[PDB]
Amino acid sequence: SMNIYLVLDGSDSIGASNFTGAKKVLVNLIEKVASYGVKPRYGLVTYATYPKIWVKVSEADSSNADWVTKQLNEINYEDHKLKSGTNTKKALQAVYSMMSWPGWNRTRHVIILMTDGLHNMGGDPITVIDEIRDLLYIGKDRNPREDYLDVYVFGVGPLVNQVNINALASKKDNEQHVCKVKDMECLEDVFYQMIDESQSLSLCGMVWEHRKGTDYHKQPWQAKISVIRKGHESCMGAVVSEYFVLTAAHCFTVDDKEHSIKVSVGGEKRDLEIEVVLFHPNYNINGKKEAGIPEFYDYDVALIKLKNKLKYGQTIRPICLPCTEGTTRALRLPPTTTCQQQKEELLPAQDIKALFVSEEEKKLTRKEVYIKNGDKKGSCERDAQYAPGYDKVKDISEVVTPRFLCTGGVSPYADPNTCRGDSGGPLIVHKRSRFIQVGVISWGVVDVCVPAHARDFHINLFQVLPWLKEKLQDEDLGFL
Ligand SMILES: *P(=O)(OC(C)C)OC(C)C
Ligand SMILES: [Mg+2]
Ligand code: NA
Ligand code: NA
Ligand code: NA
Ligand code: NA
Ligand code: NA
Ligand code: NA
Repeated sequence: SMNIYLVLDGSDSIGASNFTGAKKVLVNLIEKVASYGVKPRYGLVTYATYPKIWVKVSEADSSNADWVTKQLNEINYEDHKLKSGTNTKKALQAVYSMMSWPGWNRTRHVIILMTDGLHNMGGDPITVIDEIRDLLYIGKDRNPREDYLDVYVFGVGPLVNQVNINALASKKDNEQHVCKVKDMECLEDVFYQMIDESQSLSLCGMVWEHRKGTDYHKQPWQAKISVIRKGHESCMGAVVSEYFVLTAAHCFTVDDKEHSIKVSVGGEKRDLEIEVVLFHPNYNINGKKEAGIPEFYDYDVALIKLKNKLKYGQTIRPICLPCTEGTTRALRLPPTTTCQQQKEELLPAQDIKALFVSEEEKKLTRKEVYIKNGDKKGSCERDAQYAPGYDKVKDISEVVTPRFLCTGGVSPYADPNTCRGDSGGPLIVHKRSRFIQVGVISWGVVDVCVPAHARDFHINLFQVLPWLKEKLQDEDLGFL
């Protein structure tokens, strides 16, 4: 159990712009905390001469991040009256009241005060902190229970009194509880002191975003694949579970032997050994030559089962898959959500903002593109005609089957195009600070490694769910 008390100074010394800026920090915090699957009870207070309580931890809705965010958004600087005064002592007493009891010992408390440190009214605020610690029985039995309280102070503005701010903040070894708001490094650090990573390792679509993170931290699901032959092939893939990596079928051949295939994840020097490669039963690169289709990429998906079971860390995590319980929670949706609903949410009828990862000279970069899934779709699909060996395809809708997603082009924006090596990589949708794989990079219209018809086609994972559900039925992924 965890309660987070947002206390924001709204007196004269703060000002409209910075008061707004302060809310932003709080809005981002609420958002980042929620993305970790954590649901604390929130307290929202503003203050000047007196405090104004906008949210109390006891309200049922206090634990609904969307609601609390809404409230915080509706707060207007001018809403708080009597700005001539600043009584931080009182503001803290309003927090006290929320903790006051007219399983208490198992609830953690985090106070986040945003002020410039200049209280010109009331007594010394430290008093209330003392009262609070007393109330929570902290620092009594040398069982201290120091872990149950955290007082963070975010100094707002240019004219801050560092002494007072330092005075109220918690004082814990190896930790920082004071941060100037303009300092983003400090604010970033606070977050990781507040939330326990360990509790979110089993979460799909998670990313450690800290500034010190590497390429593997930023793309934890990313898996590089090598095939030694003839020419050596290179492909990307995604970790979907501790035993499986999802990729493109055309990256292999029934002639490639298990041992000639190696997988690399998490920025590790070593390579991994696979047990077997599972191609989608319907994949047949030669099944449409007669219809004028040399290479046929319908159902171009494959699941590589590793010999050894992976362990999730900050450099190795699974990505979320369509229509699973992981995606529902990642999307913060009720347990009654359907596959169809997830689809309407992840893939709406329009230009969908998505991304894919590409290796650019040792470094992994994110390539933002748009999925033409609206009235601009059909147009994107037709461009397939300009593809090598497709100039005589009877009906083009025969190559661009109902399994493909279409990206690339000049509108709505100049999308970048996949390069040789990206095949098999995940086509992702970023929502609620989480990452959802909606496709598998399959093939492109043009080799741009540009023309308005340089398009890229991906396998819509929604169109192969029966297969995924079947092959991953034991990976504890909870498909719907
Ligand atoms: P993929 O790596 O990349 C295309 C989709 C551009 O293609 C095979 C030849 C590896
Ligand atoms: Mg003031
Ligand atoms: Na709401
Ligand atoms: Na003690
Ligand atoms: Na950990
Ligand atoms: Na480490
Ligand atoms: Na669920
Ligand atoms: Na669909």
